[PDB]
Amino acid sequence: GLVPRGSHMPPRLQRFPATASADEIFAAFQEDGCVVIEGFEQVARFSQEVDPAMEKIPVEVTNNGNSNDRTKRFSKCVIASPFRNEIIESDLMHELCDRVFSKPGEGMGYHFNDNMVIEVQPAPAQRLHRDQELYPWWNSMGPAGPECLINFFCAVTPFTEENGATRLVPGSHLWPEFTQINERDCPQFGKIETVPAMQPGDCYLMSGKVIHGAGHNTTTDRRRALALSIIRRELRPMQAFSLSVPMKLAREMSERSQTMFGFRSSFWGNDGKDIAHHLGLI
Amino acid sequence: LVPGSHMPPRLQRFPATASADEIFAAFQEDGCVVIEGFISPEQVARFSQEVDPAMEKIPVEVTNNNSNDRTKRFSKCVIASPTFRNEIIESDLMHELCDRVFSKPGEGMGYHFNDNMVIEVQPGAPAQRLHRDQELYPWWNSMGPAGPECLINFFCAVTPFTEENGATRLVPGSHLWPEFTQINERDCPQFGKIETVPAIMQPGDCYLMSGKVIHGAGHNATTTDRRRALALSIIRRELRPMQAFSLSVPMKLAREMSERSQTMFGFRSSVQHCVDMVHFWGNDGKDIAHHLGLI
Ligand SMILES: C=C1[C@@]2(C)C[C@H]3[C@]4(C)CCC(=O)OC(C)(C)[C@H]4CC[C@]3(C)[C@]1(C(=O)OC)C(=O)[C@@](C)(O)C2=O
Ligand SMILES: O=C(O)CCC(=O)C(=O)O
Ligand SMILES: O=C(O)CCC(=O)C(=O)O
Ligand SMILES: [Fe+3]
Ligand SMILES: [Fe+3]
Repeated sequence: GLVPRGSHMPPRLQRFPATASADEIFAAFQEDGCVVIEGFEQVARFSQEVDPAMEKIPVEVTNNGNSNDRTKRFSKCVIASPFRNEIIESDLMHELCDRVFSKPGEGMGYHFNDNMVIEVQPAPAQRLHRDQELYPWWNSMGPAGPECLINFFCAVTPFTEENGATRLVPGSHLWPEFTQINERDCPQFGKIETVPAMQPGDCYLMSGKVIHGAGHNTTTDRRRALALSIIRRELRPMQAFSLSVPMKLAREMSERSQTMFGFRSSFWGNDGKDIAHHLGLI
Repeated sequence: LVPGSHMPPRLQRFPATASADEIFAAFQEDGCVVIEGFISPEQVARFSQEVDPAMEKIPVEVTNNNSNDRTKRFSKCVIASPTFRNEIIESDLMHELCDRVFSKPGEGMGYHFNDNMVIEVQPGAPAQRLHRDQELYPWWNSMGPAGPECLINFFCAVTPFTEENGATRLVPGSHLWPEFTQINERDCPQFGKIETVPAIMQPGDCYLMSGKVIHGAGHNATTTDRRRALALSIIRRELRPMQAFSLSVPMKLAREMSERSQTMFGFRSSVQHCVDMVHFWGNDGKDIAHHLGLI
């Protein structure tokens, strides 16, 4: 008795506590392409730390169909928030990444693509898209292809259906053909059943194959999010973290986090040697 | 020609003064093309000389094995060779050809360096296993010949490439087979039945090869011939390089690069359009070359 008996049931979107087993969350990730992780205070210290840089972002009102139309985005999160000390060291984050990406005896098969705070000003709904469209050939491999990208999308201010929270399409990672989602390329355009995604500090772990998009935003609510995009070791990051994150901060990171930001190798080597030698990190 | 004698596969040859369009058409037909005089004889000789000290401090590895040993590999070419960083990577024919492969309309350079590797095959080095270079990106074969290009290689003769000294063995038109598998006994049904052809080249000649082309370094059946090559490996802007050039190449040398050379090594971003635009390998909305100081 989850929907009134006889009702059409909407797409399934499982929810796990931040204390749940990694293999339990992972089976739900494979089943639907996305899961919620409730509980993934630290969220408050972070928002306050990033709030000044947020305030120095002017808003554009363009009615252009762009993703910048009344949506604020900021990436220098390691520079701006002592995040770089607590948030990225989730032993469950790595627990999941290592199940999605790593192979036995290659160590870490993953690293960071971006660390982005997204704040939808009260803004047209984002176009529906797969994240893996960032690597434009991936869709051509269809649902049999390997994962390139997963996203720990974390709520900062709460996610109402009013402030424009992300609308996810669970199960779109198993559709036979992966297309652009528009009226010309997507036969299912307009019949696509979305499910809106949430309280601060909770994260939904989404595959790069799942259709989704930010909805329309209210009068007062700036709905703020924090995206942890993590990609295959073989793919290139959107952010050049090891060129803009200062060496002072890289020295305080763990071996595994230096790898996530490319201050360390596992690809991205230095003539047969780990790049961390030449940088002075033993 | 040969005498009813079987005729081995055709590897096309062009001079470096041929138009990029004629070379590219042959590249598309066959997946590989020789560009003669890709580098001048005087440039190759100066490059060979400028890296030779580094090439002499590299110990030859000999092992008890089928593991691509007795092959020196050196990648600090920008640091060690002014002829390389000031002249070789500024080949316009190289960039002309890279655009025809990689660059989408209105998104700038679609490509950057994966590696710059001197490969010196020692006397007696065993032959390499037949392989496609895009096996580096393990999912790529699964898109088969319809797939987009992962990488191309400008593989230049620094010293002569002969059949005896281990010039690369190529399989022209293997970029067009219907199934791309690893080349082993379990997965490849033509295993042991694959016809190769060597890349016979003088110094400064190069071949240009798709990642979809099966190939392998031959066996060096000489006693005194160290067969040297310079591999300029070039990948799509969305793929990760094997060398972290922006972290080991010094900024002194970065400031003396053209903007397109800076982009090749990750000292500068390229802008991909998806509705939306995004500087790839950027800095929170801006080109990374601002924070690095390159303007
Ligand atoms: C330009 C855009 C790209 C190409 C990349 C994308 C991306 C890195 C990719 C999806 C992912 O996995 O991670 C996150 C959530 C961090 C996003 C963050 C936002 C941007 C930078 C982007 C944008 O801001 O447009 C001006 C978009 O909104 C979007 C979805 O259209 C894109 O595909
Ligand atoms: O802003 C959101 O809620 C979704 C983020 C997203 O999908 C993107 O920008 O890529
Ligand atoms: O050295 C050669 O001729 C071939 C080298 C090669 O193909 C490789 O190392 O990938
Ligand atoms: Fe998205
Ligand atoms: Fe090769």
